[PDB]
Amino acid sequence: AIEVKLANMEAEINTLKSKLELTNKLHAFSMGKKSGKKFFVTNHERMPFSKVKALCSELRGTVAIPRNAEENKAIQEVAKTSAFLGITDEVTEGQFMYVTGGRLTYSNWKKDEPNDHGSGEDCVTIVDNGLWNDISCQASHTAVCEFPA
Amino acid sequence: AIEVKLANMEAEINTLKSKLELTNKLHAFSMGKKSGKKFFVTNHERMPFSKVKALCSELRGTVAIPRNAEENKAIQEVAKTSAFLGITDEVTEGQFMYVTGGRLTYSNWKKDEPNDHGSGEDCVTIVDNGLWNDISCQASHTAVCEFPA
Amino acid sequence: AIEVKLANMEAEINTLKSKLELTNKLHAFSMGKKSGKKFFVTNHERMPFSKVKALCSELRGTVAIPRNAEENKAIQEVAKTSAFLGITDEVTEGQFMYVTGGRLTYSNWKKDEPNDHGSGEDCVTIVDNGLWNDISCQASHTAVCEFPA
Ligand SMILES: [Ho]
Ligand SMILES: [Ho]
Ligand SMILES: [Ho]
Repeated sequence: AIEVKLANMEAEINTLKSKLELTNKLHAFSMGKKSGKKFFVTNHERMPFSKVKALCSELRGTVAIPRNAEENKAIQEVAKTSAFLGITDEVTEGQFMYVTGGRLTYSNWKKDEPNDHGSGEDCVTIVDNGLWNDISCQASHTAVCEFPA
Repeated sequence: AIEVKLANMEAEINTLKSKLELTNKLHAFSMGKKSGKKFFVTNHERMPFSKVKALCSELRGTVAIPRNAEENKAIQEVAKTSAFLGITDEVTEGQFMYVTGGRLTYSNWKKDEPNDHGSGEDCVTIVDNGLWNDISCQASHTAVCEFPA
Repeated sequence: AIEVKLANMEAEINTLKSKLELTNKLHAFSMGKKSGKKFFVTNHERMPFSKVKALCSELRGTVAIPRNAEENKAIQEVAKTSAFLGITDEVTEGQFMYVTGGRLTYSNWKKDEPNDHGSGEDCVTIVDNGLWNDISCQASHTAVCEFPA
């Protein structure tokens, strides 16, 4: 009778775990997650970069960062407007790094990797046409978070 | 007479430097360091991840991190029980990084790189069988430090 | 008359932008910047590493770091004396990392990558002959900053 309940409750807990796993899978699917690929989500709210970082962190994802043409288009389609990307040149001007670390392996600048020569535009936004431009991290742009494949 | 002592004391200092260098070499050998390879050491104490990091840092090493099968086995043999590895997904859930930076180049997960979907298991322990599993950084596991080749 | 001034002032602002762009280009040229390559600059002042980092950061550059023989020689020629490089082993003894992150891809040590075994020499200086040696970050050496290609 003692271990009986513990057994029923343990199995009970397992069924809840299974239900939640499905809920998460279906949610991701509904959010447009492509099989075996990272996906992007937005609440369409515009805010300063620091807030975007905090929000994506709270959701256990990270600020969206395109690493190839496919992802650049995907983020573009989700944002629908100017949105911050997870890259900055806050530390070394003209040398953008992912917020999670490292030099860019892919980019889509309007021209070349931008050195602002002192004006302080250290964040990056992707515009309606998919191109990237440096901008002030204090400006308010659309928050787009990414989640793992 | 003036430079005479300075000369004798300087040479004296050099002999001590040489003795200590040998002491360090012999110690490493006794600790199981393989020729030209990094080595792992433990005091068999179990503690939270933050404490393991602080301790390995104090010893001027770092938390053990396997980068290939050989090292995974080596750490396993030294720990003899569950031990923390120098990798976490504290920052980006499901995307483990070395505490010293960078994405994993080698792993030995029970299944796939674990996304805890919110339960907060952001550290990693290697178990008796060599497999890796995410776990709470607050849990107490064996402290294993690594030193350079 | 209303938009007339705004137009003249906007164009006015554009001419100033163009003038400043040329000033910056000519300055870089005069500072010895080679076509399409990063360049190094110094004020010949000797100071602790923390101050060098702060100063290069204020100039929106970063502490000089040679990534190949060419750059090693270039920095050497600019410094003319012992100077700090943008690399340290403050975190993991014997494993030097760029201050901007990552393991070394090029080095020119007097011998091998130095493990100080506890004496705390965690910074790096390039000497008159181009060779590298670990040294105390508290010592005062020549400040050399680098700017992007
Ligand atoms: Ho920037
Ligand atoms: Ho995690
Ligand atoms: Ho060091």
